[PDB]
Amino acid sequence: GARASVLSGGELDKWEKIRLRPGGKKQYKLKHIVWASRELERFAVNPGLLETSEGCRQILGQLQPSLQTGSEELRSLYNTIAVLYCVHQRIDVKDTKEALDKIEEEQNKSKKKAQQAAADTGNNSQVSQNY
Repeated sequence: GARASVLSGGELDKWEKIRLRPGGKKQYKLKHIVWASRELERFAVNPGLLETSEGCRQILGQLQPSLQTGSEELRSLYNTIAVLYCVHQRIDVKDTKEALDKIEEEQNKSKKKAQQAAADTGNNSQVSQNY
């Protein structure tokens, strides 16, 4: 994967400063971005969007609701992209854990604007209990 860089000289240094795990000590590497960039192309999405914070925000917004039935490929993508998006918004995370949660807080304020469907719902969906 080498169609076009995604992170800048500055973001690159901050990208390698992001830990993959909460307790682990393994930082992030291009292998993680390059992989996603070559993945989006398979999801009918151009890798030229990852270069812009707006592109990611839009990509994640699609996988978010797909997390329910998203194969491993979807998981790795969301997690990875999540860490990248944070960088584009000049946000420094402690790990792939605090990064995923951080994106939930910044989006929470947005969901409040479109929380008309969540409430006053009238459609009993299938209920499960298998963890």
